[PDB]
Amino acid sequence: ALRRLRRDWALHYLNNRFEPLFQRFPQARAYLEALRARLARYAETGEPLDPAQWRPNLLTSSSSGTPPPIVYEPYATAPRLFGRLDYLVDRGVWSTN
Amino acid sequence: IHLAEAVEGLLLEVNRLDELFRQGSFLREKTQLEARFKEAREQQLEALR
Amino acid sequence: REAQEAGFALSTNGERLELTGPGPVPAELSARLEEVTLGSLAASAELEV
Repeated sequence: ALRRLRRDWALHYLNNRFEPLFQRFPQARAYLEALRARLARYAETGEPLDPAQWRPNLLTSSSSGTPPPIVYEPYATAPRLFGRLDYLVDRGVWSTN
Repeated sequence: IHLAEAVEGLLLEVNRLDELFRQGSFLREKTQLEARFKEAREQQLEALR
Repeated sequence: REAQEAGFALSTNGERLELTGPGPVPAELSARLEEVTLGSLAASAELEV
């Protein structure tokens, strides 16, 4: 019950924090809510929130369309074309974010 | 980029949450909670006694 | 002081604190107790930082 109390208090607090963001980034509603659901969860379960599984991956900088994004890959390998999903080894165990 | 910085603020909000859980109002609510629970346990124990 | 107005002495065991007096402590004064102990923990951490 106290975990429920922490959770709903955190939710009441984070609602006023996320409403301006729901207005500002309406497309990110699915993401932000998810992020909120992870914050409130951290409030109750106390699981430390890793700021690398929840930081949006801005793949490439915004372009103005003038000039348009002109990408010449003289050396076209599947990683260099579609990007590669890097990994980390924790005690030799493969994991990524 | 604005979404990235907003998410940075949100990730910092964990400390705001923690400080909220140190606040007077939330702690009063929590103590009222476990106080109700403790007095209920005392009621049961005293009926048994 | 706010404990002694309620007829309680603030006993220290460490950074954790208890209250001395008759019967169970009021909910608000216990709330202030956990408040100051959590605030002392947080203040030590932010002293370090």
